Order: sequence, then C-alpha cells, then structure tokens
Amino acid sequence: MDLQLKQAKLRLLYFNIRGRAELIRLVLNAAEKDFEDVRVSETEWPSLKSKMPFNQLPVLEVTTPNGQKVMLTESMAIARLLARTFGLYGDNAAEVYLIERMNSLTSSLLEEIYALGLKKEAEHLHEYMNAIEMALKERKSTFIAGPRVTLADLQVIVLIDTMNKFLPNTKHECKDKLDEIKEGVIRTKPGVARYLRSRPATDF
Amino acid sequence: MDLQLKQAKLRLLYFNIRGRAELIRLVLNAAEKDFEDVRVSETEWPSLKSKMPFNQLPVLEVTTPNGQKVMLTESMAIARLLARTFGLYGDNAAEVYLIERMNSLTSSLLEEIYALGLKKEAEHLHEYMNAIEMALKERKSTFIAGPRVTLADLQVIVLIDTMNKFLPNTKHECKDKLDEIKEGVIRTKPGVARYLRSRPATDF
Repeated sequence: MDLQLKQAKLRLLYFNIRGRAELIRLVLNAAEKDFEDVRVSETEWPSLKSKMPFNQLPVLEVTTPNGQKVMLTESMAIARLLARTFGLYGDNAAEVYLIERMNSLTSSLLEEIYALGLKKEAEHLHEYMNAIEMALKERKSTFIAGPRVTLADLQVIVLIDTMNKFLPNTKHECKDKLDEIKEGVIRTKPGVARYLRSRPATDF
Repeated sequence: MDLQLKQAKLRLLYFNIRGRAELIRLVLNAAEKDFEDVRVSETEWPSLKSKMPFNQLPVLEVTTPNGQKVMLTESMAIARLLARTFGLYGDNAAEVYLIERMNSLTSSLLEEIYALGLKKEAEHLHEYMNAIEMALKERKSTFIAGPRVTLADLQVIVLIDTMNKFLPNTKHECKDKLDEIKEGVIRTKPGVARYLRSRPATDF
C-alpha cells in the first residue's frame, strides 16, 4: 500500500510538451528526486497504448524498492501524492485549504486557456485572473499557503508558461503577482531553477 | 488560521439543486454536523452577488467559535477540508491517492455528463465508466480507499444521481458497482441515509 516513493524508481510517461505533466516534473525536480522523464510522440502512442494497461497519459510507473511495478494514473492525484511525500503539501488542513483553493482556480484557468487555443471569453478568463490576483494580494505569507513553497506555487509556474504561450500580450495585473511567486520558487527551490533552465523548450 | 469547523457555525449558499454542492451536503450529513442549507434562486442571485464578496456559488460561510466570519470558496476545496475535519479523508497518503484517483475520474465524468445535457460522446463517457468500474472491481476493501467511507464514496452518490437524471436508460456495468458503494454508505453513515430520504427532490 505504501509505494516507498522516496526510494522507488520512477518513470513519468507523457507527451513532449509541458501540458498536464509539467506539474509532476516540477514537484520531482523541487524535491531533487530523480526520475526517467519519458516523452512520447503521438507516432509512438498507439503501440504504447496497446501493450500497457492504461488509456491516457500521464502515467507514473513506480518500481518500489522491493521490485513491485505499479502504474499510477490521474495527473493531479499523482502530483498531490508526490507533493505529500516530499513535504510540498503543507502541514495542516488549513494550509491545505489554501493550496487547494488556489489550485482549483489555477487548474480551471489552465483548462479554459487550453480550450480557447483552437476553438476560435476574456470575461470568464478575467474572473479567474481577478480571483487569483486577489488571493495573491491578500496573503499574509511569502508563498500561497505559508512561508514555504507548496504544490500551489509550482502550479503557478505552469500557469505563467501557459499564459506566455497562449496569451502573450494580455496585460493583467495578475501576471505580475504570479511572476513574483515564480521568482520565489526559483530562489528557494534550486532543483526547480535548474530544471527550468535545462528543460526542453517546447511550444505547449 | 484554524476555523474550528467542528464547532463553527456553517452556512452553505448554493442553488436549489444537487449540482456541485451536493458533495458538501453529503460530507456534513455524514459527519452529522449541522449547517444552514441555504438554497438560492437565480431570481435572488443578482442581489446576493452584489452585496457579498464572491462571484460564484457554492460558498461556505463559516462563523468561528470566536465570532469571526470567513467565506470559503471552491467547491472541492471546501469538500476536502470538511472531509479532513470529520475523518472522511483517510489516514495516510496512500489511502488519499485512492480517494483522489477515484475523485478525478468521477469529477471528470460528472462534468462531461453536465456538458452533454443541452449541448446537443458515449465513447468518452465509456472511457471514464470503464476506468471507474475497473477500480471498483479491483479494490481489496469494502469502500474505495479502505474499510471505511471517505469523500470518494460520497461523490459516487453524486455520480449515481446524475446518471439517473441525465442517462436513465444507459446500461453499463459500472452503474451496479457504483450502487453497491452507495448501499454501503447508507448502511454505515446513518446521517447520509436520513439526508437522502429527507432532502428536496430536485431535477438537477
């Protein structure tokens, strides 16, 4: 039942984009936990989908220290499990509420931005951006949920990179407040700083 | 920072439907924690939205035992906070992964069902239903995450009621496995059993 994730061998299977696995890559790099970052092309996906017991990516393939292979699914469930394992998910339920309130807003905004890339909404987008900006201005701590980085600050990085690609010229005050969080993650999580500098430059 | 939710006065503001607040109502009734279940019409929403500091429902208005009024937002963040407070969120990160994997599947399926009511997909629906049915058949416990009810078993109830309204004649084997979970929640959580019997019969 306990996968012993600190020691376990970890392989992340996803496409060669940031997308919905970037948050997992950021948690593992923040924790300085090594993993195989396996980037799958859509040319390779049909054959991989046929031999493996899953139908969507990302999957985290865990090999426990005792040799047991377990395939984990559901991107945010994986990210939260890894964050809890490596001390990136707060210390009590009140802090976790702050994490999860912000992640609800930023996850929803991410999915709205993703859906508008090729469909053809600044109002629905503005609503999320105002809520995020408001929470960031009201906080009484350096990071979203307290004095130290948690999963919510890591997902802010995902959100910034998505707004830069999908909404480059959008000029909302929330962008500056998000960038402040990112600056603090880079300062305090040298594994993230190095990863962002070295990761593949991708469009999405 | 700690709202003292066991003792705090709680008012839930949402529309007079099950919708996205039913999970919160189920947690509180499972815990036998009293709350004001305030059901707002769309006739009343414009005026309420103008005087209060929020722009969407549900909101949980908490009055702590020391008299402090705090408005909580984000339906799933509220539900998880309440589940943690009342012992409905497992005991370790491995159990929580089981909760959150299942809630990812059932939340996604719920949102897909909601979006298809008036838009005009059995494939995308079938994918979620097969994954849910598969996890339910593979489990080595009475409930989704272990021997006792958690938030994931409560959201199964939300999913059943939604499939009954939106997909009455759909005949998938996952429906029976979901109904088994619901039967066990009713048996083991007398507060849920009573609530389901007494709650307003609504369309959505």
